[PDB]
Parts: sequence; C-alpha cells; structure tokens
Amino acid sequence: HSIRVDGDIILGGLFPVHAKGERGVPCGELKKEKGIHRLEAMLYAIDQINKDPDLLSNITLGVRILDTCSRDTYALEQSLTFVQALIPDKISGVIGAAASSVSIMVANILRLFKIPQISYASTAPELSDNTRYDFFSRVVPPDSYQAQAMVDIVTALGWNYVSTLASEGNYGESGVEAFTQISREIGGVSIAQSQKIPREPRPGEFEKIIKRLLETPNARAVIMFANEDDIRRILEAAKKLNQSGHFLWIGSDSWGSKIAPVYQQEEIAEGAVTILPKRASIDGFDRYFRSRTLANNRRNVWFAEFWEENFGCKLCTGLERIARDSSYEQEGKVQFVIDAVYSMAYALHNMHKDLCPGYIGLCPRMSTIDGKELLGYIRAVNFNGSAGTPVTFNENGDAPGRYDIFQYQITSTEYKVIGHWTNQLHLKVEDMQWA
Ligand SMILES: N[C@H](C(=O)O)c1ccc(C(=O)O)c(C(=O)O)c1
Ligand SMILES: [Cl-]
Repeated sequence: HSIRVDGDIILGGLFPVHAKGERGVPCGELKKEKGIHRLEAMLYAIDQINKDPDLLSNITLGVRILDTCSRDTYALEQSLTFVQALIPDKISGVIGAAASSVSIMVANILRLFKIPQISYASTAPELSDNTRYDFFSRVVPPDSYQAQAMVDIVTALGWNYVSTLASEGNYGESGVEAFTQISREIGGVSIAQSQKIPREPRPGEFEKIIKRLLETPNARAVIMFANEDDIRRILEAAKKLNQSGHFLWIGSDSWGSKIAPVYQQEEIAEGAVTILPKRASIDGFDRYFRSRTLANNRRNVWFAEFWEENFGCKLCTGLERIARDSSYEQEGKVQFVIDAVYSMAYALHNMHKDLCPGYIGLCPRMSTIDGKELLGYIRAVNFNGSAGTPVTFNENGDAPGRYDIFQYQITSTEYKVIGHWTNQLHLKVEDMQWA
C-alpha cells in the first residue's frame, strides 16, 4: 500500500501524506501541500537524475516512499520496511521526514542498521548531536541558528524582557530551549515566562494562555515555536480578550509566511516578525506537477485520493487541470526535497568514482553499499541545486543558517522582507511598521 519504483540503488522516502487521526484512528485527512507536493518532488527529482546522463551514468535510482501519518509511532512501524532485507528491497538512504519528533524516532532505528537519513524540514537542535543520531543529516538549518537569529532580532530592537510560547513535542520545546540557552548564557535577555500548549488542547486552554501571559504585562514580545493550528488559536484568543496592539509576536519557520493563522485576524497579527529558511520556487517542478493526470501518474497510489480532495471531486469528470480549476501554490519545503535527493545522488556518484573507477554501471565492489562510508560522502558533498544556491553540510550534518526575516504589515496585507540572517544579522529596521 505504497509507492514502488524498481532500480539499481533504491532510495527510501518519508512524507506526511495524511495528518494524524482523531483520538483512536492512526491516519486522518490528506495533507495536499505538506504530503503530495513534497512526495511528488522526490519523484520529480529521481526522474531528473535518470534523465541526466552525467549524474549516475547508466545507473537508475529506485523509489520506496512511505506515509508517516504525521506521527512518530506509525513512521517507526513503516521504517522497518527498509530493514526487512536482513533476515526483498535493499535501501541505501532514506529521505525524510517532515516533523522533528517523527524524524527523531526514525533516526534512532536507522542509525542501528547504518542507514543515512536526510531531512527536508526537521529543524530540532537535538538532531545535530552525533552521539544520539549519528546517521542523521539535513538540508535545512538547525534551530540553534534560528534561535540565535531570534536573539539577534530581539537585541537589535532593544527588547531585554521577553516571554516564550511552545507547542508540545520536540520542535516546540527544544526550539524555545535553544532560545533560552542563548539568552541565559550569552548577553542580557531575560525570560519572563515559558508557557506550553498541550498536543490535544482543551477548548478553554488558549484563553488561559493569554491570561497567564498578561500576568507579566511589560513582557510584550512573544517568541513562539507553535504549529499552524496553534498560532491560529492563540491569535483568536488574543483578539477575544481585546488585546489588539499589546503583544509583539515573533514566529519561527512553522509560522513563516503562512496566510492560514492570520486570515480574518489581520488586526491582531499586525507587525509580527517571522523567520524562515532561504528558499525559492522551482518552475521545473511546477511544469511537472501541472501536467499530472490520473492516466500518467498511476505510480502515485495517493494521487487518486488527491484528485478528490483538490477539486471537490468524487469517484465529477476526471479530466481537470491543476492551476486552472483549483488554486495552486508550490509548497515551501519543495526546494529542500529536491536538494535532499540530489545530495544523496551526488554522494553515490562520488562513491562510484572512488570504488568503481573507469566503470559504467554498478561494479561488484558496490554490490552492498556501506552506510557508514556513504554518510561521510553526503557531508562532503558541495553543489548548486534547484534555486542555484549551494548545498553543503558540516561535521554534525547541518545546513548553514541562511534565513529570511518577514514582518506582517497592513497597507493590502503582505509578509514584507525586512531582513535576512546569514551567520550575522542584516536587518532593515527602517522598513518596519506597527499598530
Ligand atoms: N521545523 C518543524 C519541525 O522540526 O518539525 C516543522 C517540520 C515540518 C513542518 C511541515 O510539515 O510543514 C513544519 C511546518 O508546519 O512549517 C515545521
Ligand atoms: Cl512527518
């Protein structure tokens, strides 16, 4: 009940195609953008490597994409499919997953069987530790650099007294913890209160959060690592308690430039500073995804379920066009998905150069690929990918801290590029606006 493509070297995939089900059920509603767009971006990238004669000459890359269902427990059970070769598909490297807690549980099982793992979205500072998850790499920067950026933004505005808000899980708690560590040890940034939002919150919890935050009234700036559904509800609760203009929101990559938490809540979201990793839209994937029909894209097992959710269809004509019959935007992490697959491909190409010299196709010396060796190749990889931007890794397996800084402004509503963070803060304070 998943995507299989035969090939010489088979690469594993982990994507949240469905959201986590309510109470009992494992899998719920289909994630159209966070699931299908990223899944199809891996299939686009793999097809491009097979098309390219220079990268892996007469060597084809295989696909084994599995659904994580937004939860770590389901992804762990799916992860065992990669290791079922040892008492049949042999998996060299796994691309995924999205969520940090999901990627942590996968990293713990893949390290023992010596399988390298490259993520496209997981940003938790815990994953950069080479003791706990030594086979983990990522094409997205760790939250150590985002928390440093947040400290830099706060200090540049003269905001010595702040409060923090976290969502339950690894991404929310450790992201705030990374901010706390930079604040406590270095400089003079004081934390008033660190409030936590539960995973399954009660109907009256978000109103209690605002009331608790108001107990330290001078702490106006709120640094937050909350999910899309959480931010929506905090700002909804803040608007209800007549707290317009009081709170100065600071959001992470989970907030980014999403219109979802700010919609019909434009007044309360005014002047909110957000940080997001440096990113561009790919027209190549856009041309690929728009030309996807139910006839040609039969290899995607979830594409039939996608067609119903996208147009309001029910299996309806079954001859619709994307970006013509329904509103279409390319997902953010798509650049990082393509750059993750190419990072794996370039490392395999570099391993082929060393182990099979003057050879076309796989040599008998590469019949069983060593994961401990291949991991070192991934870290050493340096190339221009997708956007034309360089893709690189350090010793710990992290991408460099390259960020965009946005502010939500009313003039017309937009996320205006007020600055950027690349090792050091470059922030244009002149372009900022408040209520
Ligand atoms: N950086 C966190 C993390 O570490 O999980 C993260 C991961 C994945 C997603 C996503 O699936 O889109 C988001 C998000 O909602 O922006 C945030
Ligand atoms: Cl995930």
